[PDB]
Amino acid sequence: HGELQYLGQIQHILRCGVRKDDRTGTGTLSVFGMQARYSLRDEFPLLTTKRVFWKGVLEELLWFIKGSTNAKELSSKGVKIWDANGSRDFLDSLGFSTREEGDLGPVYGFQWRHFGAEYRDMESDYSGQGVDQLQRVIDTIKTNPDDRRIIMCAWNPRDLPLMALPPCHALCQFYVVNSELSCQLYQRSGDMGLGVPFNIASYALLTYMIAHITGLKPGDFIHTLGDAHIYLNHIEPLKIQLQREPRPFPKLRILRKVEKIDDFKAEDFQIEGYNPHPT
Amino acid sequence: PPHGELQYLGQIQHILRCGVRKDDRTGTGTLSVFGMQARYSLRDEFPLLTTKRVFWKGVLEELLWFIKGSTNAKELSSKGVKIWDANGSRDFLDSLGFSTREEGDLGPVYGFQWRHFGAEYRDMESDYSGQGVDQLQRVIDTIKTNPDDRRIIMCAWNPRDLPLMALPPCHALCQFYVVNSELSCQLYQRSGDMGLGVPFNIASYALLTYMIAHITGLKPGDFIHTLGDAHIYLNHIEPLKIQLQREPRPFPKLRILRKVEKIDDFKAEDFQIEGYNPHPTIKMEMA
Repeated sequence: HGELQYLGQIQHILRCGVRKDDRTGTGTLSVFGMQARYSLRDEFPLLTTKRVFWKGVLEELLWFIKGSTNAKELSSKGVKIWDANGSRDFLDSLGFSTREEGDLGPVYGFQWRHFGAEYRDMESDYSGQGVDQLQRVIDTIKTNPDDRRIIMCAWNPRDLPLMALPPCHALCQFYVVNSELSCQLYQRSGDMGLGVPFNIASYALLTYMIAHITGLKPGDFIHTLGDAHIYLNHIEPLKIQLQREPRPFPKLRILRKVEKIDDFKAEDFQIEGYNPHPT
Repeated sequence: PPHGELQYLGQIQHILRCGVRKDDRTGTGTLSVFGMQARYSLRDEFPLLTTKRVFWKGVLEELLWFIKGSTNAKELSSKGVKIWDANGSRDFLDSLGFSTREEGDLGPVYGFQWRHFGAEYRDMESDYSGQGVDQLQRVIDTIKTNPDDRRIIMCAWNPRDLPLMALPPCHALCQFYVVNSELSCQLYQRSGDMGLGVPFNIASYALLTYMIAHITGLKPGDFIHTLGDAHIYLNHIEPLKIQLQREPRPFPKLRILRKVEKIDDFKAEDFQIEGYNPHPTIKMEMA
């Protein structure tokens, strides 16, 4: 049962993780290198032992797909998760005094749609500039499913100093066999308590989107971590969470036939039979 | 405490039982699993595989070649290591539409990406001094000044440069990690030839980790090997069946023979493999 991998990873960090401080100095238990496999066949891995912010997951992903790098554009949809990184104060602390509030720099949206183009600001038109990794991935899946190079890469060493934050999700790779689309994520840093459930849901959702566009069935999502960590103030709550028995995973329904990845709207998606334990 | 090499052998076993038929660019066909991970300890042992002799000289010369930033197959060939030659030949370069390119010029491959990520590639002989991001040195620097950092990444995967490369890199990126004065490394390898590539691949990044650990005054920790498309070629099944029958010998040690200050200063003679006891080399073909 898929959720047990996530719970197993939490268990492994609690027993075997080492004390390690972070950028803030708040401190973590930490393991380097982990891998879980979540099936996507007739099930969607939205974690049940604690409710995941589904709306956040879906809006953030649509925001990525539009190529936006404007925190305000996601904030308008009710999803505040990138606001603090776009605030006047946070931007100033990075030496970006000339930058408009909300401008996160060349993050996910830009990298996925315009890798290697020259970043100016969040409002600039980038049409036909840089590599549209998202579409090349869709195209390669359609014309040459056997290809071992189906990669979308958010890690851009040249652009790192211009970003409000360097991406947690360095890259993902897709794979096709037996009409099934699988995806593997390389996530360099994982907050196991707060980030990871949301992170698992994002890339599972991305895979469902691309599978729908390409006429394939969802296969596996493979979650690979670098620095897998639990914050010390999360140990006691997570101990409570480990006690709960997972309910069956919900399903994800895609409510109409959609032709291009850019056409997906939030209302196209329905989470069915989601039954989480209280927060 | 079981032998590290058993993971590699376990992965081969898993692909044989559970892998699915999947064709490649050549159409030769593979058994294939997507997503695997092994952990090889580097503490007083070096994971040079014993059930089949690994081309150690190749491993070491290739890595020094990367570190110099070279993208010239001829420069590695001169060291007795032919592994990149076919990808640099007039014929192979022409088949990719690179008719104007000098023989040996592999495009913006590992060396260029590690030392000059994001610079404009011209040719293999061009001077790239102070152009692009020197990922290799930034990694060394970050390890020294801020070991807790979760962004110690060296990335070879450059979407803008892909169409200019003779081959897109198998090793998309690696990440480093420090705790308790131990340096660990994880490799994201998008495609793995389990029979011919993987043992060599494991040895490269283990060696890289030993190099950086030496430069930074740290001890080797773990090497974490993550695979995308992990595959065995069909003409390798029978030879690998022979290999699975062998019992691993203890892993050799790697000695670094003098104190070395900067990663560029390493020479081949600085390195000694001690107590390596491989079984006789097995016969396999190629793509």
